Amino acid sequence: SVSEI
Amino acid sequence: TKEEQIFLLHRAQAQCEKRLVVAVPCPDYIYDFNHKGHAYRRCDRNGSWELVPGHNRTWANYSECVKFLRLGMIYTVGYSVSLASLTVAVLILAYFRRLHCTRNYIHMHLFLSFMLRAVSIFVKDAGCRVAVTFFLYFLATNYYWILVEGLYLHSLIFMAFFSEKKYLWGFTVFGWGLPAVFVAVWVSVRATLANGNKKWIIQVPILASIVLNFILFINIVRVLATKLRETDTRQQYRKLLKSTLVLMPLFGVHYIVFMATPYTEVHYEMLFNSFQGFFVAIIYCFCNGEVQAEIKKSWSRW
Amino acid sequence: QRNEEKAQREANKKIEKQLQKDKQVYRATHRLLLLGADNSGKSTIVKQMRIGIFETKFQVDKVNFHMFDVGGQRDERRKWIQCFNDVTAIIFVVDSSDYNRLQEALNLFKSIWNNRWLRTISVILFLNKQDLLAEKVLAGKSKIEDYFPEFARYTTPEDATPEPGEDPRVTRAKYFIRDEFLRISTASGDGRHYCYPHFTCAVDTENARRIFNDCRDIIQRMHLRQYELL
Amino acid sequence: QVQLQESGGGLVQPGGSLRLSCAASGFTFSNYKMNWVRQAPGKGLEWVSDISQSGASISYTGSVKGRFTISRDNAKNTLYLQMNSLKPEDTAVYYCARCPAPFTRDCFDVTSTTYAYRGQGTQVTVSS
Amino acid sequence: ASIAQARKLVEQLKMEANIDRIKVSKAAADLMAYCEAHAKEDPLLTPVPASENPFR
Amino acid sequence: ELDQLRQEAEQLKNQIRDARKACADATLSQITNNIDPVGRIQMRTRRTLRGHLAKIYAMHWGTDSRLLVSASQDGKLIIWDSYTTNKVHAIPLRSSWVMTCAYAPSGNYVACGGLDNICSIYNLKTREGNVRVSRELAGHTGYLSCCRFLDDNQIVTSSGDTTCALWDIETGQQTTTFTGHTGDVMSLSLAPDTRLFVSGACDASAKLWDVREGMCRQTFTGHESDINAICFFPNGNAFATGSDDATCRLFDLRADQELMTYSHDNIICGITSVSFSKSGRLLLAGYDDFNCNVWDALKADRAGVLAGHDNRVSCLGVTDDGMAVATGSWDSFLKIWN
Repeated sequence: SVSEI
Repeated sequence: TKEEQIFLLHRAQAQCEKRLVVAVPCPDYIYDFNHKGHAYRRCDRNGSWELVPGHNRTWANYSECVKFLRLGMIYTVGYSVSLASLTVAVLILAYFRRLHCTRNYIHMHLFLSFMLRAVSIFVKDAGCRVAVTFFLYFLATNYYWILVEGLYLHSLIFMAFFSEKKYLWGFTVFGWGLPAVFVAVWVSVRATLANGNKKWIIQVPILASIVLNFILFINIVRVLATKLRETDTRQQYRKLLKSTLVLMPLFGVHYIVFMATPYTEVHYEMLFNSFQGFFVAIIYCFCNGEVQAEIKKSWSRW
Repeated sequence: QRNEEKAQREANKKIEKQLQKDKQVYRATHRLLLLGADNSGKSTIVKQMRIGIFETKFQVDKVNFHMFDVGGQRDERRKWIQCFNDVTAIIFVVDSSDYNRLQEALNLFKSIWNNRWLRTISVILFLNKQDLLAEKVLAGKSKIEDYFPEFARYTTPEDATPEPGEDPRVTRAKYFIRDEFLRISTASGDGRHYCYPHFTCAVDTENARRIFNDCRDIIQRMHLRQYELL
Repeated sequence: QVQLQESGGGLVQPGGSLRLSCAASGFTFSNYKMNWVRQAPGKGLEWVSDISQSGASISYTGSVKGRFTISRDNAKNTLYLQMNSLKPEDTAVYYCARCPAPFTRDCFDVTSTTYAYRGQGTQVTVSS
Repeated sequence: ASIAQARKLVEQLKMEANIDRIKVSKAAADLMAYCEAHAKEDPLLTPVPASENPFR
Repeated sequence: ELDQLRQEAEQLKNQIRDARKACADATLSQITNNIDPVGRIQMRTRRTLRGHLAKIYAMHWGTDSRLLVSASQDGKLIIWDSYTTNKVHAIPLRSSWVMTCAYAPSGNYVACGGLDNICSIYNLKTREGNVRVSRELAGHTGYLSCCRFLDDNQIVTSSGDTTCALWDIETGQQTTTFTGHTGDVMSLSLAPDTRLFVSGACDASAKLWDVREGMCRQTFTGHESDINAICFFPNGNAFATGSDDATCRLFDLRADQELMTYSHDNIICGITSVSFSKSGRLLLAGYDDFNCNVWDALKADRAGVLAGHDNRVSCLGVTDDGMAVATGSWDSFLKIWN
């Protein structure tokens, strides 16, 4: 997944 | 969540307030407790809970229940030097009428998207939902603005001649305005419907961006490889390495290797995103032949 | 009076809307300079695309071309050739058979490749009347060796695709004359413009698609070369 | 005023040699690339040989390579050519031609019918 | 065909060789005098104030 | 007989140079040493034009000094307004290729032509809506390089067949032909009185032609390479000439000699256009090194530079009243300077 989410 | 755990203890407290060697099973409502264990108290012969010698404390043994019981600075320094580069790059591009082609127009939107997402994360780093559901929009938008910018260089190759200026409005709405189709749907669900499909509504549309752009990256490098072969073969095979490597920052190809890593609360995710920005400004608008040319003449003219 | 300066300002709005209409049609059309000689069969190719200047428009896949022949004007072409520097592609046609005048065609090609104003324009070479070249080689009395002694020690290139039932002697000749043109192109052209050599004959039901594929590559390469990809 | 004054040429035995000299005037000789063009009886013009600005990049029509040797003297502002083995086919008038531009790699229409910066030419003949 | 054009080429250069040439001193002194007499009203030699300049 | 005539030509050609050497008692290098230089010229773009699709090739001012014509190699001839930066007309030509355009002193007609070999004349004040081709002047064997109005009806033309021609537009045939040049003719320069004109071709020589009688009164040589442009000195009795040799030469009609040469060691690129100011002190020479250098016509010094264009400066006009200067370039952008 995306690092931020 | 902490919020859920507090709620479960509060429910147990309200139950106790209604009700109001002793072994009690370690309570189920405490998620982190060992639930095959017991907590222990001592009851007096006098019918009072046994105290701690020389204290008002009640003696209890919860040892069985408790059986189971840098990074921030790297992303900020990185995104901020990225911020620095992209801001100078966008401004120099702007005050130059000679390079205002539709080619360089998309890069101006790409540059603006990098810092504006970086700033949205950097600002983050109801009142706090402006840094919860606003950055999520500005993350998805940058990830779509990578797709659209890659889709632009696939429009000029797979669609033969193509008419770049005949279809330029549609790219802006497909990028800036498209994440509104699912961010606004998600935020409606999370603000009205429920104040695991928790993060799947936003992520899956972002996952569609990177996988499509990665497919699209193969179709550009493949075309560039075949074209360079039908022009020295050995020397042009070295040119493939340089031409493909210089395209890697543009397409965000590094984002595909961690596409199906599920986690919460743990990387090169930080070490690469730190520079995706820095890189796309030092390659496309700083080391570019035309840009270096334009500043040189502009320096000498005045 | 101030009224007139709105009337002319309003006149510009109708002017400017018509310019914008002309802008689309200008970019849609591809300009082509057709060069060669009287004996090169420049006009013979033009007859196939039925779809002192001679323009030929032919529509291929809803892409209009403008092939400009320049026949009427004098042989002195150092000053009027400058006008064809916006053109996408120079169609350079040559007489394959005539060994005497091939070397003159090499100079004319070399005169274009190295020109300041024509350095950006890619040259689609058409080796015309290839069938006539093959028939004269089999006679054996007309030898390329007389005009180019370098021909003696030239073998066929490995990247050759001859048609079935062709004599190997003709391909050595056929691929030498191409290679002779490409020797100039490669020695003096680096990213800015590329030669596209082609075999063609009178019986060909072609040269409308083959031109379209070569012009496609010229426009594609223009994009790629913008962001330092070649 | 630009003139190109030719020298040499005439009758010579077949297989012999002849030193042509182009006396150039009315321009900076060192600045222009020169060329040789011959005209056969009842035929078109054809290119013979070229020279660079410095006088390094030499080329020939290929039919006469080995048999001809081209040179320039920038110091005395004069151009040379020298034959080795003259053929009966080599009978033609040799014109000493200049190039239009002063810093180019391509000379354009040196072999034109009515070119302006070309010599009157010397008739070379081979006979016994 | 060089015979016919030879006479006309010689004739034209003959008549132009009989022109009434003047001193290059006088030829250069007259143009300089004219160039400076009408220089005072030329707004390229002398920059023009924005008031009367119509290309503000 | 041919050899004898060549010997007579050599005897007369050197005699012509011998007459000039007797006349040449000094050079203009040390005659104009005493005069103070103008110094720098602060020349800046005022009213940059924009609207041509492809490269412009020629432009011309009117007598009013307001309307300018422009040709571009797309098939458009827009008549602009310098004062208001606006398009009065936009004329779609039959042939895309157009190498020339001229505004009539009366302003009634505008002429243009190119590779079609036709100086197609267009009437601006037609009672109908759109403009139409007034008359097709076909006849030349070669491309028309310049055509300029003598008067409302008389038109002088240059061509790539080494021939100038004056036409009569009413009947539609050329009245007088001008033969003499060996190479293709590039430019024309009419006198203030329109009684005489000079004409340069690709032979490194200039010839002044008589409009009425139709014979070369005088010839000029001095250039190393093919001529590119010519314009008369405001006097009418001299003119400068740009050529591919990267030098301009001022030629006196009376003295019959190259008076002085415009040479800088740094400049290596060819000259495309030349023009004088109203005074004639500032020789505006447009180079293909993407800028145009303001030469001191008296002192042979670079007075100023106009670096405005990303591509070759094609054409260069000065207004007749001499308020402003125009440059055209291969970027399709007319810059006006003051």
